[PDB]
Amino acid sequence: EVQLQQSGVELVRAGSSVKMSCKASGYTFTSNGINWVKQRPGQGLEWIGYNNPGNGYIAYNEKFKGKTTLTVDKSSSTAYMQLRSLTSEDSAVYFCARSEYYGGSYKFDYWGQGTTLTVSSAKTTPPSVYPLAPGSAAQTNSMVTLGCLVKGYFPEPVTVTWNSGSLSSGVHTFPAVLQSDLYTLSSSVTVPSSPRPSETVTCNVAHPASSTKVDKKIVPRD
Amino acid sequence: DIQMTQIPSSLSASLGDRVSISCRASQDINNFLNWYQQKPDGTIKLLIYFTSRSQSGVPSRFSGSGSGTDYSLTISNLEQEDIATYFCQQGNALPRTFGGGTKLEIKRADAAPTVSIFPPSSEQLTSGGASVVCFLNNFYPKDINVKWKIDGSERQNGVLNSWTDQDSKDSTYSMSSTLTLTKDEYERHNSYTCEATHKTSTSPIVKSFNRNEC
Repeated sequence: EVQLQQSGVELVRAGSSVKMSCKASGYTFTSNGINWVKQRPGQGLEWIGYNNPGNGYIAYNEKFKGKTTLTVDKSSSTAYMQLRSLTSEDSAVYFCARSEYYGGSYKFDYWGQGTTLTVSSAKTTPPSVYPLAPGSAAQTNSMVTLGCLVKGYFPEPVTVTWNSGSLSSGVHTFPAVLQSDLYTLSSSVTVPSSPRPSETVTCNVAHPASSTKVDKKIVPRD
Repeated sequence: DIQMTQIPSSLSASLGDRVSISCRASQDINNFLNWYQQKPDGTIKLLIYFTSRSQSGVPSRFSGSGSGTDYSLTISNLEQEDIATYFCQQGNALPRTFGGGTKLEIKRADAAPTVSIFPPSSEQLTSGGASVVCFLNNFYPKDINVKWKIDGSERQNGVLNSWTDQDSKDSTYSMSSTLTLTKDEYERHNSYTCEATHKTSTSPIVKSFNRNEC
């Protein structure tokens, strides 16, 4: 099964350089060219270059030429891309994909998982977790909706669970959004009115990068 | 470069439907056109190569055709595992260029959000912040408009909106909107209102709390 394993440096500061790697396996490395593609989160796909490890060598998209250096190491069977002087426009997901000839042109037939490049100013910060209990005029009358707000963390991801995972129906966890260079997300669980506050409901959030674990029980009032 | 245009950029279809995605190039591409599928959470796969017509080993419901500048991908009976973003790529000249993408979603009966608003938790207020949160849950279509009103006026500053992906079970979306203010500003006002405008009601759906009926 041919396979292409990526990772390079993912969190960097403006002015930095990163060298990413794409390790191929499952086929003779020398026999196929490697291509690198950028996906800037607002979806489109952009071609950066091609590197043939066997048959001589290299092309760059005019745009990426100079900011990018593509090398290979034929003996570890790895392709690399180097980005110099990284700005905000360089934050994206970078994929490497293999070319295969089929009568006339090339198909990019296997692709790596991609490595996210986050150019940032922010440091590892643990989230603040605040329980969100229904307010004032009694609210959510049939089912009750409760939430959890996970406020200033860096980097992604955080994992949010409700009752250590026992409560997994009714839950909505919203994609995090970057506020001033830190992430904020939320999760809601809708429960029967007979469940709370008679039974305990707790949101459990884990932030693997700061080794933080927080348990916040949702209780009446504010 | 050769500019590649996919129409449409979004397509809603019912499960079981025959879907067609089109891709046009700025000059004749000589049939060197490849199509790719990007699943939710980003993996990408080759589906079809050389001018649509050749299948890589994807389901047989994927096929493609075309000549010159205009190519098509068609899925003959839509499955749930097919909602994805699809990309055409021309392989006739350097730079290899890609189409802008077509995203698929499952068309459903309209639903209408269940809205809730949450006052700042006391814990946040001890740190001098006050975020007010509004969950808008399980609605279809995805288009919704949210405005915040404080004692009768502005929405605008400090609001962060986040949307979920379409739910694989039922086929809805959900959204949270969060207004952040400082505790000081929070205590100079009385009502906070989350107002949603969805094409499912002519009257906004409103949720509010007044600060000291708490």
